[PDB]
Amino acid sequence: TKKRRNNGRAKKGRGHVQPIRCTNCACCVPKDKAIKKFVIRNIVEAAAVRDISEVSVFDAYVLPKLYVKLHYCVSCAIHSKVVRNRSREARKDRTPPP
Amino acid sequence: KEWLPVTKLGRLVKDMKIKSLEEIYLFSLPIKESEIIDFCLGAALKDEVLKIMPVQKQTRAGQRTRFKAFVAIGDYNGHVGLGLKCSKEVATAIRGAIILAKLSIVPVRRGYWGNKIGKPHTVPCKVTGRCGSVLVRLIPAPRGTGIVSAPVPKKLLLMAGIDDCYTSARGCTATLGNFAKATFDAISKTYSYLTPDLWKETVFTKSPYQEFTNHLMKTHT
Amino acid sequence: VRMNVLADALKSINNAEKRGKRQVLIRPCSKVIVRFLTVMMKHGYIGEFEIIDDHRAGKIVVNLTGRLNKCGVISPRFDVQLKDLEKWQNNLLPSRQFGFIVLTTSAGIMDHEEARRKHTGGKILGFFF
Amino acid sequence: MRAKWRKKRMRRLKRKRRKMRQRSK
Amino acid sequence: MQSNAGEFVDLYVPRKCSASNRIIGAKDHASIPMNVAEVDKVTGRFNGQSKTYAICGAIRRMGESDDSILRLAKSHGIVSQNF
Amino acid sequence: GKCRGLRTARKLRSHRRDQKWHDKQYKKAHLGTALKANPFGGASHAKGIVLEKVGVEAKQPNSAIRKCVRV
Amino acid sequence: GRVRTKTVKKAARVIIEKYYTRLGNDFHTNKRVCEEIAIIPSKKLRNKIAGYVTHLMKRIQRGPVRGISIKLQEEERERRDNYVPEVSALDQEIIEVDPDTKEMLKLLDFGSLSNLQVTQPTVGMNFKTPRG
Amino acid sequence: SGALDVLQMKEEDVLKFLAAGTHLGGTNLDFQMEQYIYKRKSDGIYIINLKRTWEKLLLAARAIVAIENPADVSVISSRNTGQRAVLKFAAATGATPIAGRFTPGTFTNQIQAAFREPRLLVVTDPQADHQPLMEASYVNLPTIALCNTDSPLHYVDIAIPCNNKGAHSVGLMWWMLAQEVLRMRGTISREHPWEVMPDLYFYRDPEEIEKEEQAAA
RNA sequence: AGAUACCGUCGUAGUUCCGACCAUAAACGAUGCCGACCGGCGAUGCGGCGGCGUUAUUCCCAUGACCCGCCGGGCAGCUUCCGGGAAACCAAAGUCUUUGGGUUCCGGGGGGAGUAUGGUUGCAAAGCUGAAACUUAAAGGAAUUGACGGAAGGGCACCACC
Repeated sequence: TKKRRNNGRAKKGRGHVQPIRCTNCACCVPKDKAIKKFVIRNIVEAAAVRDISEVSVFDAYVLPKLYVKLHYCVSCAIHSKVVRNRSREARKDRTPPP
Repeated sequence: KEWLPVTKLGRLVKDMKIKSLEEIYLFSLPIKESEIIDFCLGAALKDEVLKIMPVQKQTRAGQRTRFKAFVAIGDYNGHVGLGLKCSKEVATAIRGAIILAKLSIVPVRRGYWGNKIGKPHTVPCKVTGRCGSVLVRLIPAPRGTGIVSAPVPKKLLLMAGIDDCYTSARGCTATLGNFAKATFDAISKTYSYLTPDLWKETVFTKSPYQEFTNHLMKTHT
Repeated sequence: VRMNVLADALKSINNAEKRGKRQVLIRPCSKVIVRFLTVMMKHGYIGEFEIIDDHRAGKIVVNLTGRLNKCGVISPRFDVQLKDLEKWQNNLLPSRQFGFIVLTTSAGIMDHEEARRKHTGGKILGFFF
Repeated sequence: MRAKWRKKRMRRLKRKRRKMRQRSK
Repeated sequence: MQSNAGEFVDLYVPRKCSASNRIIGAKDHASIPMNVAEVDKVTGRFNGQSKTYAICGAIRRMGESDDSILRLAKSHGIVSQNF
Repeated sequence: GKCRGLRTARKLRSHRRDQKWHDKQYKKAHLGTALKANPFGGASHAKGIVLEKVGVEAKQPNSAIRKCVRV
Repeated sequence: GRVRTKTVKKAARVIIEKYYTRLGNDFHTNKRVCEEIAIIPSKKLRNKIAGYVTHLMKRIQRGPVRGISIKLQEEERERRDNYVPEVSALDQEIIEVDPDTKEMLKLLDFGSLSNLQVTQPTVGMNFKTPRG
Repeated sequence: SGALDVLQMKEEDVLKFLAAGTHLGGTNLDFQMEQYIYKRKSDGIYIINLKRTWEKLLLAARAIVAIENPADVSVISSRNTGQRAVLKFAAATGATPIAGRFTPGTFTNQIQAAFREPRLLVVTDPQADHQPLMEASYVNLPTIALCNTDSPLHYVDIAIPCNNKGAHSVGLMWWMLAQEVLRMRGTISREHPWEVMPDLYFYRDPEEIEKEEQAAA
């Protein structure tokens, strides 16, 4: 039985896209197939920003950010709880969760 | 014993103010009282249990066996019904499928093969009906042909007051519910077929909800 | 490509009838399309149609009633003797009381009933009931 | 038995049959 | 629906949609015979005589039921030709 | 059919002829393999001489020993 | 876990709905009302019903409750719902009107009114929400 | 209704539509509602043609006055906006009001206590009141519906093109059609204006009820 | 336990380029191609057409960037009692017992078997073509209910924990 209409990927008029290597494993995943996050992240979380602000040389120093783009295989993504199994009606919602 | 009508239409039927269900079927009125058909065609209505079918749902502990009863009803002169009722015991299933059949009775238009003399004997045109995979085709036949058919639609067409008919089923007819429904869908579509007989532009007679709109206000709440 | 023009036209007015449209545009006008339609008109199945001359193959607008159950083509145009015409009206028409099988004879494009009168068989074009 | 490895075993078996039929030629 | 003698032989003559001219089955429960009240043209009051338009379920679920009644009332002199 | 041409009689016929060999009942009755292989040689009955009496085990669910004869 | 069951609430609603005027806010008086106007076989259930009755009576003092009806229904939804102002919000001196609403009034009989201020049109044709 | 001076659209009725804003339709458009629109504005709003609004109001009024029993014309609104207007329409016309929470199977299930069985539904919004429309499919019930440019005409059998969103425009359309059915019954004369005020039918914000209670003293 | 596995450190053929072979993939949209007809809506890509207004070349022209629509062709999307279908689902998988627009390939219960054998192509690996004897009452498709999970989430208990 055809589960997903798009087939779980995002090529409609190609027939081939290039494989990315999954960041967690090294699995080769079609680019369109891969579950992609763009993690902007402060180099220090919450406990260390308290300390840097006080031990900074500079005057109200804005801290730099660490811009990763994570590519996951479907198996890695579900195991690491990035994506998740949904009900057959709720599968069709392409809205990203708030 | 004494029937008490709850719907608007049932109240008219009981008081002898709509005097034949021909008048109900003219306005496509949903019959939901069982005793409307027991009132009009009451003596010419005969019941044959087509099949008792045990169905089961798998539960924590064993199966929950309920019984599906197909009842074909109809007077051997114009009307057929087909009622399907699933229940825990067999007597409740049969009785419920008799009621659902009565509610569901339709009039069959019946025409002529070639020569148009006497009373009508056959289906007026080739009419297919279906549900599931089962496609049933009913074909007009000459007088005295009988109902050339499988024993299930033969049993409904007898009940429809059709003397003569050629059939031609298709798909999994072994599943009786589909086959009985498909042949009932086929005779349903006789008064839903626009022949040249039915071209004379419609004269809209007054509804029974309009003809007796002043009576219904006082007769009940 | 477009090969049977009569086929395109008959299916077009069939799909328009099924929807419940009051008139339909059938894009290529032949002579055979007009004859078929006139035969359907004379038996009251369609209203007064009209052809639209652009200096090409014309278009026809047909005023549909709700009388036409189905309007079909038979492809290819099989060649029907008077003996065979009963076996075509047995397996291509619903009843023996109504419905017609239009066939091109040497006399002209006409229904099976006029073909029987004139004692002239011909090639089947299609049917309507 | 996976249908791919069935197809691999039938190839090896054929490849041994072509090896044993050749030795009479 | 005469026989050879002339006797009307079928047991009821079914209504037929005023929009599409397609007959309305005994169990087309989405049908609607709508009565439109008439007017004494000098007064603007209900006469007692009324125009009756039937519509089959098929057109009602098709969403064309209002435009059908609009044409039928305009084609009856109820709605202005201007509109 | 799929080719509804007025002059498609050899395409319609030769196609049926070719596809009729995928019918199992036809191929059996229209090759010489099923008949040359048949012990009776395409007869209703046949006489043979009993050489031993055999006890054949019933396939399973129902487990009895069916008294056949090797002929 | 002091949640009232359906037997308590149904009884307590019907007791208010039919005998509203006999009740009050005191528990102990309408305890004895519930004794008279109903045949309750338990003392505990009698108290439960009397208790929820009093709770619903305090709720009715605030405003109307979703699962009960009061005789007029109730001097606000009946009487005050017949509110009429001095002059209607429709009866406006200067009615602002779009140039294209002026056009469809011009293609009506009403091409010239006295009390219609035809406005300047909305420049910068930008009326949608951006995508994503 | 058409080509009659008696039932022609009057001058005061245009000012009641322009103040209410019944001409002022939604941003979006249904293909079934292109025939009840003059033109589109700059700043994506569709202008409803009030002449065609008026003809559909009369045709609806005809449909209601044709129903000889005034009781069995069931008048329905779910949204707060209509709940007052439809309840005052019952007072006037002698109709049956269902203001808020239309219980499914009130036309289809007999054994339900609120089993109504009308001859004609009147509906404030085909979208909000989708469940009455759908049960009108299962019992032969012609349906008048106050429709917007956005509204779908699924199972609505005569559409009155309006603003059915705004507080004033709804109550005014209910007032107009209540006054028209009582005119066409011959209850009220047409020369004089009507005693009942069009402002009566308007739903008010519960802010405005306590604002009037404050401004009454 | 074994671990000619999964894990790890190395690591030849290969992986890269040129010249010749090879001709197969879940080579998939598991959906042949051409043509007509049959709902709606918002997008988007390309080209053209029209239209208030912002903006750059400032010195305006006309071009770009936007905005608002129209048309055609394209990858798609959402919605719908068109209609179809065993159903999942499908604006095509519709216009089908009311069966015929044109045309090519191809299937005929499950195995045996893509096997044997002959032919043919290839350096080879292997490709294309391709049975039968025999064996068997099911194999299978879609969906439903349960049970189960080393899948996700929620709830409860001192016969759980803190």
